[PDB]
Amino acid sequence: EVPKEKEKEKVSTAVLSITAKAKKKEKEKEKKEEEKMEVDEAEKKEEKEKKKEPEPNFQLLDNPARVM
Amino acid sequence: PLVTPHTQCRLKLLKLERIKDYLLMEEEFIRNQEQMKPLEEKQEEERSK
Amino acid sequence: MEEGGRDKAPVQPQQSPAAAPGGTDEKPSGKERRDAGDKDKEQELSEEDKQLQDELEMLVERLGEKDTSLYRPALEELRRQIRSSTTSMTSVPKPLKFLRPHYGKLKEIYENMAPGENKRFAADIISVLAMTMSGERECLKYRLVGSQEELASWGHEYVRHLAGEVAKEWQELDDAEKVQREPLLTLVKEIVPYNMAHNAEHEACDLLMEIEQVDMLEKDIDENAYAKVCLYLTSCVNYVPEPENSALLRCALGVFRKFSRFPEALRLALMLNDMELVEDIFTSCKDVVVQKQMAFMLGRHGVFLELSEDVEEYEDLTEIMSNVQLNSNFLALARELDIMEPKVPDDIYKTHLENNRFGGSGSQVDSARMNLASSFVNGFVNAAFGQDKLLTDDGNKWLYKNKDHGMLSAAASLGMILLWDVDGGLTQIDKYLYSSEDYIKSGALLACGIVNSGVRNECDPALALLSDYVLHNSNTMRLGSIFGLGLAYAGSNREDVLTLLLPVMGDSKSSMEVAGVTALACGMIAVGSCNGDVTSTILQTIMEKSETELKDTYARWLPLGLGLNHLGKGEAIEAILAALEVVSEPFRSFANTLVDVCAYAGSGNVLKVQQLLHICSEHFDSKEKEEDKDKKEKKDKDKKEAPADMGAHQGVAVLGIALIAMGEEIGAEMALRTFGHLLRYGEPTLRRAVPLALALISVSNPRLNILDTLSKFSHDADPEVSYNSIFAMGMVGSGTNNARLAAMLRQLAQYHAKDPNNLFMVRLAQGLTHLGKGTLTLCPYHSDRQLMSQVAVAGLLTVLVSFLDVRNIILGKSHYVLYGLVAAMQPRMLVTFDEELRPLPVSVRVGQAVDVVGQAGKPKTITGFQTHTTPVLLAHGERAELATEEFLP
Repeated sequence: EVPKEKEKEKVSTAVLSITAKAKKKEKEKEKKEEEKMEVDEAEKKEEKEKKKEPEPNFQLLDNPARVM
Repeated sequence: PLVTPHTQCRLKLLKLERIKDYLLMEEEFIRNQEQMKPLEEKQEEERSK
Repeated sequence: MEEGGRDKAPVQPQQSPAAAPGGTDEKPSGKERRDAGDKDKEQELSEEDKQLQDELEMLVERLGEKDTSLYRPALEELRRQIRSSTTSMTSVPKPLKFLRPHYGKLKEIYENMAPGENKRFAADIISVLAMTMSGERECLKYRLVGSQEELASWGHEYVRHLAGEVAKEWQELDDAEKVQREPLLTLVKEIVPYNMAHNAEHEACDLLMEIEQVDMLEKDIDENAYAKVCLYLTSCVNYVPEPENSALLRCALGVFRKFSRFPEALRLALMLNDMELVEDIFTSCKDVVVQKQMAFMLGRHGVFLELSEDVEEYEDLTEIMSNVQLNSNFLALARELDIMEPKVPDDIYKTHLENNRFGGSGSQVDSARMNLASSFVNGFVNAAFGQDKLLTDDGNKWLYKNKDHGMLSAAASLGMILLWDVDGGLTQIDKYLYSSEDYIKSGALLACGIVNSGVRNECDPALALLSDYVLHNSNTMRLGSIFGLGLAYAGSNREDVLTLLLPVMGDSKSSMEVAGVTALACGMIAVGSCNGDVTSTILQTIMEKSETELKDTYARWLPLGLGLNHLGKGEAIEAILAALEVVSEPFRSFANTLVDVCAYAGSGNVLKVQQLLHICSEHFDSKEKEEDKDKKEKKDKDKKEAPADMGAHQGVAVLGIALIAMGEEIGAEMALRTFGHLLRYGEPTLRRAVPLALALISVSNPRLNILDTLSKFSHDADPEVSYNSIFAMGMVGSGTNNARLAAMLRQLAQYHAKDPNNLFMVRLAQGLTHLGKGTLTLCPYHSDRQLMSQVAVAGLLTVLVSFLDVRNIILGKSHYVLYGLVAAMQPRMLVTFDEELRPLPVSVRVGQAVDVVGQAGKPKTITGFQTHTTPVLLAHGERAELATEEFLP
C-alpha cells in the first residue's frame, strides 16, 4: 500500500562537448585528494543472501488452519 | 556572422562549437522551462467558461 | 569511357606486387629490386600535387591490401633493408587503403619500423604523402596514449621529434598559411601538456623567422580569446616569451601580459614587471610600456621605481603617477574647451522647451522629487573641469531649502564637478563645507574622495576622511567617510588604511547601511590577498544576518565585497573557500552565487554557464528564493561581456527569448540589467528591443521594476540620437508613469547619455580586449538596484557616484617630447582580418580622416600614414609616442 512517491527532480544535462575531458581531469584531481588523506570505507556482501536458502516449507499451524 | 578564418582552421572548429554550446543550452533551459511548472489554475474560472 | 590500351600501371604494378609473394622466397633479387622499383615509382607518382589521382595508390591495394596483410606480418624474417623498402612503400597508401577505423591502425604498417627519415621521400609534397597522415596520428593515437600515459613508449619518444621535424616542415616548404597549422598540430598533440610540446616549439620558433612571427603571434591570442581553464592557463604563458626571446617588439608586454597576470601567477607578471625593468632601452617604448601601468589597467606600481637611477629613468614614476594624469587634465582643460565646450551648457533641461505647447499649456509639474534630478543639469555636465562659481546656486538654494538626502546628493555632486583633480579641489569644497550639518559635510567629504580619485598621491590617506570618520556617534558621518577614501584608493592595494578601516567592521555599532558599504569600500581596494578581510566580513555576517530573515541590505552589500576581494580567477578554489565557509541557511546561501562567479569575470567556461542555469532554473518558487534566481541571472551578465562578441549575440538571443518571453519574476523584474551591463556602446538591436517591453510598461507589477529597466536602458554612453526615445517617453512619463516616483529617473536617463561630450570609456576594454577594473566600481550599482526603496533614501549614496572609473576617451595626442605634433590619423570601423592574403588590410571605413584629438567611437582601430612609422607598440592606447623615420626613397 505505497502511493509510489515519485520525483521528476532532474533533466539530464546532455551537453556533449569539451565537458568530457574536463570531468576526466577532475577525476584525476580526486586521485590526489581521496586516496592520500583519508578513505577507508568498506561494506560486506552476502549477508542478505544467507537467510533465504535455509527457509521453511515446514510451517506449523494450529487447529483451524487455512491451506490453499 | 563571424566565421572569419574562411578556411579549414581549428578556429572555425572552435568558433562553431561555441555556437553549439549556447544553442544546446538555450534548448535545455526552455526544456526545463516547460518541465518545472507546478502552477495550475487554468483560468481561475474566468476564461475557461 | 575510353578505358583500356594505356593501362600500364593497372597491369604491371598489378602483377609485380602479386608476384612479390611469388618472388620473396626463392628470388632474393626480385624481392628487393622490384620492391625498390615499386617504391621510387610510387613515390614519383605522388610528388607532383597536380595529379591527385595516382595510377598506383588506388590501383594496387585492390589486391595489395590482402597482399600487405600477407607480405609484412607473414614474412617474419624481416631484414634491415627490406623493412625500409616495404614500410616506405606501404605506409603511403594506408590512409586510403583503410576506412575510418584507420585511427587505431596507422601503425600496423608504419610502426613495425619507421624507415629512417620519412620526410626524405616526403619533403616537397605538402600533405598528400604523410603530413595529413601525421595529423591523423596525433589526433587519435597520441591522445589515447597521452591521456594518462604521456611518459611512455615509441608512441611518445620518437613521436616527439617526429612532430618536431613535421612542425618545422610546415614553415619550410612554402611558408604559406600552414604556419597556423603548427598550433593546429601543437595543441591537438598533448592538449594539457601543451607547454611540453610548446617548449620545443618555442625554441624552434625562435630560430624559425623574425618576419613570420606576427601572424602566428596573433593566431595564439585569437586562440587565447577562449579556451579551457588549463589551456588558457598554458598557452597564454607560452605566448609571453615570443616577443621577448625571438623578436624584441616587447612593447606588448605590460597590457598583454596583464592578460597573464591573474591566470598563471600574480608574481609572474611582476617578474614580467621585472622584465620591464630589465629592458630599459631607451625611453620611447619604455615610456608607453609604463603609460598604461597607472590608470589604464591597474595602479599600485609606485613602489618599484624609486631605486638607484632616480634622475630621469626612474623619475618617470611620479610622472606616470600624477603628471601625465595632469597632462590628461590638460586635455580636458586646453583641448576640450577648444573643440566644443564652454563652462555651462546647462540646456538639456532647456531642451525640454517644446513640451509646453504640446497639448495646450504647461507648468503643471511641481513634484519635489524632480528637484533631485535638477542637480544633474549641474551635476553630470560639469565633469572634466566644469567648474562653477554661482552656477551652483541652484545647488546652493536647494542645499539650504529641504531634502536631507539631496543635501548629501548636491554636496556629492561637487566631487563630480572637480574630477581627477589634486591642485585646488579641496579649496572648492572648504567654502561649501562649513555649514555644521550632518548631510552637507557627509556628502561633501565623500566627494573629497572623488576629487582625488585616481591620484593616490599624498592628499589624505588618513588626514581628512579618517578625521571625518572618528567624528561618528551618529548618522552618515558614520557612513559617508569610509566610502570616499576607499573610492580614492581603489586602484591601490595598500594594507595600512585597510587595517585602519577594518575596525569599522569590528566596531559592531549596528548601523546596518554603514557596515554594508564598508564591505563595498574594502571591496574596491583589493582583489587578491588579505584573507582576514574575508574573516572580518563573515564574523559580523554570522552575528547579524543569522538573527534575521530580512532585507537585501544584508544581501546586496556584504557578500559583494567578498566577490570584489576575489575577482577574476577561474581556479575554482575561491568557490571551495567561500561556499564551504558560509555553509548556512538558504537566505544566507543567497551568497553562494556571488563569490562563485565574481571570480569568473570573463572567459569561456560554458560548464559554469550551465550550472548558472540548471540548478535554480524556474521551479515557480512561491516567493522564497526569487532574489537568488535574479542574482544567478546577475552573474550571467558577466562572463558574456568579454569573449569579444562571440557570446554577446548568443546572450541577446537567449535572454530576449527565454526570460522576458517565458519567465516570471526572473525576467519581468530584473533580467534587463544584462543590457545595462553587456555594452554601453549602443546599437538599434537591443536599443529597440527594450522599448518593446518599456512602451508596454506592464503596469500591473510594481512598475518601478520595469521603470528600473527604463533607467539603465540609458546606461549606454557615447551620446546618440536616442533622445527620440527618452523625450517622447518623458512626454508620456510626466502625467502617466507618475512623476512622484520616477520624474528623477527619466531625466536621470535623459541627462546621462550626454554626460560630457567626451569621456565615455566605462566599458572595461582597453587596447583590444583587456579588462582594467573598472568592474569593482560599476557592479555595486547594478547590485544596488534590487529593487525599490533605494530610489528615495539609501541608494542615493550609490546612484550618483557609484561608477567613477572613466579613463580618458580619445587616442589623439602625440607627445613627441615637446608635445607639438598632431598627426595624420585615419579613423575606421574596426578590424576583421584574421588570416587572409599578406599583407592584410586592417580596416574598411576609409571615409573619416582627422589629424588630432578626434573621437574613439565603438569599433575604431585608428591608423596613421605619411611615413611616421608609428612604431611604439603597434596596437594603440591613446598615449602614442610617435618617432620619425623615412628611409624609403
